[PDB]
Order: sequence, then structure tokens, then C-alpha cells
Amino acid sequence: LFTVTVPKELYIIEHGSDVTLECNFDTGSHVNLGAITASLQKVEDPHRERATLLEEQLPLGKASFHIPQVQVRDEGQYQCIIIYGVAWDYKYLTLKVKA
Amino acid sequence: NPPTFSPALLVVTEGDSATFTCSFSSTSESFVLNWYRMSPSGQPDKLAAFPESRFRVTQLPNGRDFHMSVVRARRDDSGTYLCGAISLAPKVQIKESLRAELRVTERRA
Ligand SMILES: [Mg+2]
Repeated sequence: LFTVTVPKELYIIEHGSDVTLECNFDTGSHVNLGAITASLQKVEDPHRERATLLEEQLPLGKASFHIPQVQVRDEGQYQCIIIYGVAWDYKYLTLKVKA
Repeated sequence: NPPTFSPALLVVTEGDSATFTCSFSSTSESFVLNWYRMSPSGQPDKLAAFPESRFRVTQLPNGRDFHMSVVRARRDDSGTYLCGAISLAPKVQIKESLRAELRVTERRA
């Protein structure tokens, strides 16, 4: 089965700093993708929406999403969603913003 | 149009099969249908899927219902379960069913 894992589920970031949220995916064959979609979807959210995929790290088996200069509005739960062909999986990530 | 998942509370005896039913249909998208167990911390753990073992997923004749079965239930299978679909519109989103509970009971001597 195509699966997604999150080795770190909680990110605690200082207000106005950047963060890179991540989840990994596991497949038993060379990673054939441009067949891979990944998205990070905020649960509460409304869109210019902010976390951008870093495609260059996909061959490392990671879906990494960068948010610059995090704001109060970035705080909350996110689904890390990875699609591979018609197969898919997801995990939850939480971002907490300290002052 | 999120999938439905029933019964909300399923109780079986350890050693027996436990079967949930997931209902879903999309006239406009393929995608595979997934079966999940929720961890303590609330993370969904993918058990099986259709179309893609202790876990079995099969499509019933009407096309929109799916049996999701624990083939031989163990006490430690008791927990929270759901099925999920994915759509791309208007943006990528998981649609989780409401969550159902499986309780596996001790078989008598
Ligand atoms: Mg026992």
C-alpha cells in the first residue's frame, strides 16, 4: 500500500519566523513521479493559501511545505496529502505559533 | 457526499470477522477509496483500499457500497475507524466519513 508518515506531528514556531512542514511517503518502486501530487491543506481554512510545496525534495520521499513569516492565522491543524497515480494517503500536522 | 460508514458501533467476538460498510460514489473522479484506523493521537493509519492480509475491501453489486472487513478480529483491533475519499475540487481535500467504533469482545471458554 502507498502510505504517508509524519515523523514530527507538532511544529512550534516563533511568530514571524519561517517553517517547513513535512511528511514522508513510502513506495516500493523507483519513484516514478511526475505522477505525484502533494498538498498541505489547512483544516480550519480561503486562499491565497500559503504553504508552498518544495518539489526538489520529492525524490527524497518527502513532501515539504514552506511557510514564510508565520502569522497567527497559520496556527492550527493541516492535512499532509500525497497522491500517487490513483493511490493516496494523508496525515495530520499541527503548527503552533509562539510569541 | 462524504462517504458514509456503518454501523456507528460494531461489536464482534474475538476470532470472528468484523465487517463495516462504506458508501461512496463519484460521477466525475476515479479515485481509490481508503479504509483507516485512528491512532490515540488521532492520526489516520491506512489499513486497506479499493482498488489497491488481515484487512479486506470488496465492492458490492450496487457499485457504491463496499465491505471493509477485519477478517479475524483480535481484541487489539478494538478502536475507531473511518473511510475516506479524496477530491480535487474545488481544491485537494480528504472527505472523511463519520467515525465508527469497533469493539471486539472476549470469547468465552
Ligand atoms: Mg482473548
